[PDB]
Amino acid sequence: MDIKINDITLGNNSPFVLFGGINVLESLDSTLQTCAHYVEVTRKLGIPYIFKASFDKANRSSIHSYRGVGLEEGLKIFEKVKAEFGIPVITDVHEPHQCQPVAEVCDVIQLPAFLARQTDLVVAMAKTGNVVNIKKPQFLSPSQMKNIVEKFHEAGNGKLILCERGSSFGYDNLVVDMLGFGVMKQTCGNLPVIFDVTHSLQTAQALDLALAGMATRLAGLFLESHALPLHLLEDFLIRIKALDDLIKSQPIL
Amino acid sequence: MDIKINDITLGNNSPFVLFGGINVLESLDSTLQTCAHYVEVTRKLGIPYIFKASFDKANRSSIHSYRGVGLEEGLKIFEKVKAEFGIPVITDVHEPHQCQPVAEVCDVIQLPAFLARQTDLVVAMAKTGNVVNIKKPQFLSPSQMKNIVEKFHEAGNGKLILCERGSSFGYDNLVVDMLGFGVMKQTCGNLPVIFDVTHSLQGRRAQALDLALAGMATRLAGLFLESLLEDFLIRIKALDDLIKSQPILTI
Amino acid sequence: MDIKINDITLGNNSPFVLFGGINVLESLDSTLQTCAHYVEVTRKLGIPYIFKASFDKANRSSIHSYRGVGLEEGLKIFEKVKAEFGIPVITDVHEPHQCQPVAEVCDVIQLPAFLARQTDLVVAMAKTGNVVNIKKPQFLSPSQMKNIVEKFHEAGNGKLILCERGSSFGYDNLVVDMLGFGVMKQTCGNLPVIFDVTHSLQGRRAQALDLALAGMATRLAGLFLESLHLLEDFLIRIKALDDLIKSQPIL
Amino acid sequence: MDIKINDITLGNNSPFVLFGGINVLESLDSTLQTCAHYVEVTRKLGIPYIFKASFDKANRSSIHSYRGVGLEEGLKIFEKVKAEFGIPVITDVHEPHQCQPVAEVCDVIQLPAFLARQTDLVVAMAKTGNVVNIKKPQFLSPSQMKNIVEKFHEAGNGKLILCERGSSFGYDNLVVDMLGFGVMKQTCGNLPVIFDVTHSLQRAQALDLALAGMATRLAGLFLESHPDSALPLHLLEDFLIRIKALDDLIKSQPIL
Ligand SMILES: [Cl-]
Ligand SMILES: [Cl-]
Ligand SMILES: [Cl-]
Ligand SMILES: [Cl-]
Ligand SMILES: [Cl-]
Ligand code: NA
Repeated sequence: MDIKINDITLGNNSPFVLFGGINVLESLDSTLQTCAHYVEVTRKLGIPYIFKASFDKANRSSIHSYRGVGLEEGLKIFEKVKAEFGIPVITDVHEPHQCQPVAEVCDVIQLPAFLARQTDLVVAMAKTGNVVNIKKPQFLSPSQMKNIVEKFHEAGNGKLILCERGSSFGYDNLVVDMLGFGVMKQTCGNLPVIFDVTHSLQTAQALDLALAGMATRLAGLFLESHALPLHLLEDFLIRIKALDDLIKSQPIL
Repeated sequence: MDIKINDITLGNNSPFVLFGGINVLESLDSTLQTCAHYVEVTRKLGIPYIFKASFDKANRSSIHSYRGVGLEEGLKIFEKVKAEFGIPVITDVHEPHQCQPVAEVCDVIQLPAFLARQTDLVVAMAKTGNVVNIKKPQFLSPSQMKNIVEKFHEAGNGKLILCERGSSFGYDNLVVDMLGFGVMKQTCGNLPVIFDVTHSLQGRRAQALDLALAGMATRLAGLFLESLLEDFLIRIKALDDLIKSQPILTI
Repeated sequence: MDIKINDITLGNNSPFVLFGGINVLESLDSTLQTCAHYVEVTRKLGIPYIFKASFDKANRSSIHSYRGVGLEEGLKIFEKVKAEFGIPVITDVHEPHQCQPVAEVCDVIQLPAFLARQTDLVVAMAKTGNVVNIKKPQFLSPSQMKNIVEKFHEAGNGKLILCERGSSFGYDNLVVDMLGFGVMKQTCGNLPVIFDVTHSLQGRRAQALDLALAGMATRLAGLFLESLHLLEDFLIRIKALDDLIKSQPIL
Repeated sequence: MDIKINDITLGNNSPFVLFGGINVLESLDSTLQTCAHYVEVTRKLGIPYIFKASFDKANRSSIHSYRGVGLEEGLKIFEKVKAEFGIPVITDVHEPHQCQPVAEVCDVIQLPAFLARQTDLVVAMAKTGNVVNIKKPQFLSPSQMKNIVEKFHEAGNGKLILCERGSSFGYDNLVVDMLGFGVMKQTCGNLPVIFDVTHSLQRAQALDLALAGMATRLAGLFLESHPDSALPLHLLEDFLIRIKALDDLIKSQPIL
């Protein structure tokens, strides 16, 4: 199943879509600057692009840690990103009441991995009618992703993206099961599957891991820069596009 | 560090406390009925008991599974349980705004494992000043509990219980690391540690018994059941009495 | 099923047997010194005791590294231990050809965890007719122990002990699944199950104590270990817990 | 670091080498027919090819399932394969005494993963001076491979290949950590790294896993087929076409 996001066709047999951006919104000017680098690089490379950022870091290690600009500022910054660049955007939501107002602005709304079993958040997200990015919890097997998809379907929203971010591997370490992509395709109605390489690394390896995941034939790549050094983005993406073009050119089977 | 909960002393050197009850509150009649059975068994063996139920469960098996009776009626039911049986109670909260009114009634407030990192909820819970049960995520190592504890401390509350529920072991399976209890005690200032055996298992009674006995062998403040019962508790109490009556290793 | 080893009765509803000694045999006199200590401690505590040692270090730090006394002298040393102390002994074997000569001297022959699938070693060990300790591989599920037991049974030996030594938990780490003990009993015909706490352990004295206590809480035939008076402090506590558990009827 | 195996160059920057064959040597004529198919397909696609089989499978499903033709007959069969097709061969050894006779015939000798820390076998293998394929144990981290390599180096052999076969993931299951390839390259002096996809499993799965691995820039791919977890022999060509496509792309771009 493909999903149209404005003029972008997102699908597991379509050219890969870059979901790219930053950890958290910090100011308008820094956001616009970073986003302009992404747009410029992806435009020239011919890669469909969706800008990513959180408006709030809800689970930092200290109650005093900087959390980003917050929701009201955040949606103001997103509105300007959309106006200036004409691209879709994606952000995460942490509380049910945030969903509809966030969804008025942000094209794709994201269910954080920790909150996949917050059933009222699922319901509130589904009710917006927006495209949804479901972050696969590190504690959830690829065959059980269907359980989350089921909930969204029962709540009336079938515009769902499945986002790999690694699986718990002993303590304080993650492993990406390259077979999980295919399991998710087979068991969740071939919904778009994307790969968050950035959060998968938590514990030069970013390129190798990204290439490996995209070799399994995926709708998109999800990443953050500062995270990849921003100036390496073009060279990084040249590689990814080379591999994606090759895989997508091969008949399935 | 011990925590007084009404007449109960909760601590890793104290007789173990049983936490148990029902999944979600339906009605006063239904609640008092189940609570009465736990109360009768625990009173028969002299085991301290805290009744558990959810008034509004956000982590449900299905979208339309009953969440519980809700805040207003749920707290009335809890008030009744406390009055009738003279026991403390425990309930989970998932909304920051719910922490304060819940804390007027519920002796212990529980932080769901999936929300254990959610700063706004932690702060809202801390600010109640109530005893808090921190459920350890299956994806967090025991040495990361100190960070959650630290956030409660920042927000002004040190009346904290750490609750083991298992750790992710490949796909689907949970394993309980018996060494994790000690790691939590050493890094978190010997706070009360309790063992959620029921959720550690995601026949079944025989499994639960072995696992409960193994955990309680490590010297724990409590045992947590979302869950015959007399036979089980006799065995737990026997082991717990033996263990707690011996001094900790000499240094 | 119980196994008689001289006058020791080994089984899951009998008083636990200690399997203890040293990593690798180095010299007769240090061997006799160490064995003397275990014998003295276990005797005065009333615990049956089997002395353990390897005649060879199969995985060595360097290709030049020590290695141990080797089979020839190793068996000399075991002969003297048995003569001096009148106790049974246990050693591991790594090559099928070693099995019959080692079994002439050593009461229990041990299948190393990493060789548990070496079918020729399995067969060679079974052919000796000796008591066999099967070390559970750290990759193998407890239910799959029945496959190794089956091979020993087809090869004509049912005098088998199953030995827990932890399961792989991410990289460079082990966890002991306390539910595995019961699975092995249920699926392998209640053969004796013992717990290698030493190798399960990927301050640390209290870790080993907690872990041993948790395992022995599941009702086991024995404990396998290596070593101010820490052995007796440890064993006093293990014995007290084992005595309790073995006095309760099986549920 | 590259290794020359007859006229094949094996290395992490070279066109991938296929290490392909069967589980257990059972026979002469069937072995030759299977090998002939591997040869025909690999020659058609221009892919360097090394035939694989065990003559003595020590890890068996039952105590009396056939171990294989054994040392002397196995080596005779390998000699015939080499004579008939002009290709190198690879086999495994489980005992120090087997090392010399096997190394005299076989172009690569393989250290079984479960034996990879057995110092006596490591030394006996090293001292052959033969090219060695070291299977990474499923219970061993990628950063620990340098310790096996060190032991080979101490015994005088540096012609070493490191072979991924997955890591233990919960019970009775494996996952392939795609980051481990790079860890092994960086910590083990960029020795050739190869990927045993067959034993990493437990197929469209085989193809996905193989492509993911080869995307990380590897010296070779290790697999088994069945003449009628092993790939169907008649689908070999389609499979290798897809692998070759990705390998040729990756290898044609400079490392970033
Ligand atoms: Cl994110
Ligand atoms: Cl997660
Ligand atoms: Cl959890
Ligand atoms: Cl092989
Ligand atoms: Cl292995
Ligand atoms: Na050779």
